[PDB]
Amino acid sequence: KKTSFGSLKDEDRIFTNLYGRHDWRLKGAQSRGDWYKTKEILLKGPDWILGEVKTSGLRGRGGAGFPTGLKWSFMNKPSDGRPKYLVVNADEGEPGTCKDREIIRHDPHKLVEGCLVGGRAMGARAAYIYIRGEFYNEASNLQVAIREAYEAGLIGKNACGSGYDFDVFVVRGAGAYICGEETALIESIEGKQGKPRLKPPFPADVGVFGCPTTVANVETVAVSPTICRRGGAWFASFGRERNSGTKLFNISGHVNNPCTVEEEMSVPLKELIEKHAGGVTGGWDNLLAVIPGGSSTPLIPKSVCETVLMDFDALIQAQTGLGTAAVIVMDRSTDIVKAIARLIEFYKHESCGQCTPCREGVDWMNKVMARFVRGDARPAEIDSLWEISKQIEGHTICALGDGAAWPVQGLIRHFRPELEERMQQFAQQH
Amino acid sequence: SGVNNTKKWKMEFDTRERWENPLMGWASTADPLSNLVLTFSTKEDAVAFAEKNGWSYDVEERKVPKPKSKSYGANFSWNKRTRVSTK
Amino acid sequence: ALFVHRDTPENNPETPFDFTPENYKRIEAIVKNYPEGHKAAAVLPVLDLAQRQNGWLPISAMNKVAEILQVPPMRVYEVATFYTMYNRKPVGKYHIQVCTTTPCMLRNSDSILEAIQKKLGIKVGETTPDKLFTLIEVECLGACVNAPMVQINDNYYEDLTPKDIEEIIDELKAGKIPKPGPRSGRFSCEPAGGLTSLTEPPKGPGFGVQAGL
Ligand SMILES: Cc1cc2nc3c(=O)[nH]c(=O)nc-3n(C[C@H](O)[C@H](O)[C@H](O)COP(=O)(O)O)c2cc1C
Ligand code: SF4
Ligand code: FES
Repeated sequence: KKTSFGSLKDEDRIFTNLYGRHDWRLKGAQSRGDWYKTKEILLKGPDWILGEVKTSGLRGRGGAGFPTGLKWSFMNKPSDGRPKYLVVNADEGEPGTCKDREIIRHDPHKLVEGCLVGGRAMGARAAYIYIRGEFYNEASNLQVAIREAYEAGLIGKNACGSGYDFDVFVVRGAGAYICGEETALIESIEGKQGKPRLKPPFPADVGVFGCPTTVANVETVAVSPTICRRGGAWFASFGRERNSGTKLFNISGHVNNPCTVEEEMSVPLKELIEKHAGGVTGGWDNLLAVIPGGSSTPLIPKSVCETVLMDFDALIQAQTGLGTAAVIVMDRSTDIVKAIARLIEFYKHESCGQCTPCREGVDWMNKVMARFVRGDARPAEIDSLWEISKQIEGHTICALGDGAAWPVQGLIRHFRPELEERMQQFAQQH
Repeated sequence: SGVNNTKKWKMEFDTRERWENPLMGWASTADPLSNLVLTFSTKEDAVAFAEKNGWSYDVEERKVPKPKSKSYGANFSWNKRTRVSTK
Repeated sequence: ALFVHRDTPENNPETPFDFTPENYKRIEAIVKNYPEGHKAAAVLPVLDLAQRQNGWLPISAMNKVAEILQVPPMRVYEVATFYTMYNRKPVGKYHIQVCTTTPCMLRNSDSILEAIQKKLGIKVGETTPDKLFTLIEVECLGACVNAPMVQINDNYYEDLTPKDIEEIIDELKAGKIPKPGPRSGRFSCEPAGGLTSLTEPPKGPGFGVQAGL
């Protein structure tokens, strides 16, 4: 098999206009292989399409990483009289993550074709693309592409000549990171506060407008056309088993050249930072910690970053997660407690307030963390903060509560000496 | 919402006059049974106790909450009125 | 940032507001995006349209959206106060929004914040006396690899330095529209100093297509 991963070639990259160096409109997209034999794919049938996705090993790129083929097949059932919808999650809210922005504004026609191919697999009549309101220019690029597809017969009535009717609607958010959560996104489309729903029912049974729905990430949907064209087996030839394919990575923070890049799954974290981002500022030995998969994932110290691979299973073993694969790098000049405290301040501002452990708990954690930044606390409070975070985790309606507990747990797990040392400094001034 | 004070049967007596004490305004009574409350496991036990003591009594059937059909998913109905407008 | 309303001469149910005839056509197209019987789905985009026409949301505007969509006014109020992009107080003609979340914090977004305050003579959360600029801090704007960045109205200005933002403000004071995007060497999210990928010509249609179509 393949024992080492990385060094992906440009022939096997999916998002070939990641940097907008080529034309993003239909003329460019068609020249790059989009919208090619889309009729053939549609007439092959939903079950064949779901087979290519199941075999590809594709997992959700939104942050939870559920196997996409299995998830999308929940809609593969007879209609009971309700319409069926595909919702594309373009809310891109997780701090550090900006991968979905590049697909929307530079490769919009892969998204539009992904909606059709993915929508057909589920038997949906339309796709709603929820894009955060701040991406005003990107959403306007996406509407231009949709108009081109409508005018070329690629979507709408009898899309691509397949005899299948499909509409692509774009709906903008109004400022809320919580509206990226799948059920909070659905409540937002329906015109309510972006407050998540409890489960059951699951969206595949009762979703947007009370109808069967599948919420899929922009990247998950956008790669689906190519997986069908080139085959699921070709996609599964990348990355470790159960960690298949090509992933978009955002390297930001204390790196020489922060950038977005497409690289093979299971690539070593060290290789990804040095090969593409130009290394850690001040050299690798200046590394202090990395948040691998966006602010919701716990940080890992330099010792773990030395050998860790970038996939779902590798990072779970390192007591974290792949998340959105947004790598925030912190060199030894960083005030680590402050950096994580600013992340809890973010979740405090983004909690919807619906359910008690997050409404009260996250705000509680923010107040404690602010005091930890100054050391104005006692060492006994570190274990209190750990216990408090454990009361939020797994007791909330949605995973935002979990995503606020994890960064706190990661800091306490790997940087407890820093916390206690700071407290000693504060006390000796007082 | 707690229901733990609805488990047992009770026997109480008719309420009689209370009046204001002229000195202090306190509530005076001449009814020796004004505070007497008895607890019973079942209606039959309470009725047997009343009969042997010679009291005329009124029995009232236990009122049990009706079983309800609760469905969280009804809050988001496609075409029914149970769709909620807020959470 | 009070989440209660108190009637005021410039913001009370009688404050004049109404959509233009042109915006009623846009509103009609918005409403047709959603199934019949679910017009309430249009609340967020119709509310945002009222802010684009008016610049902010007086309570009269919220009451107008509720009336058009046959939605209880409280349900519009809930949306107007839940989402942060709605302005329930008038803002400056240029609403500067500086991202200060950690990835932008790590790239010195505080120096950007300091520079704007010194050039405009305001603190965060204030409006200049000429009502041209309103300055606030915001959470991640989804441009992290391009930090530090700001958003002014509908545009992202990225890879900023204290000099760069002071220029953009000077351009906006004179009335010119400054081009959005990185102010450093690069154009978007490419690695600075040279592409480390996608240097080959893109493949053409039908490349690597599995047999059987
Ligand atoms: C607070 C919160 C924010 C989220 N934001 C996003 C997001 O911006 N984009 C996204 O695709 N998924 C986001 N998710 C995950 C979604 O709930 C859901 O798992 C995802 O859209 C499913 O798509 P996938 O199968 O492609 O991963 C978020 C989850 C939570 C709890
Ligand atoms: S965990 Fe937080 S964001 Fe999620 S439903 Fe509860 S209060 Fe809302
Ligand atoms: S942290 Fe500022 S754009 Fe993401």
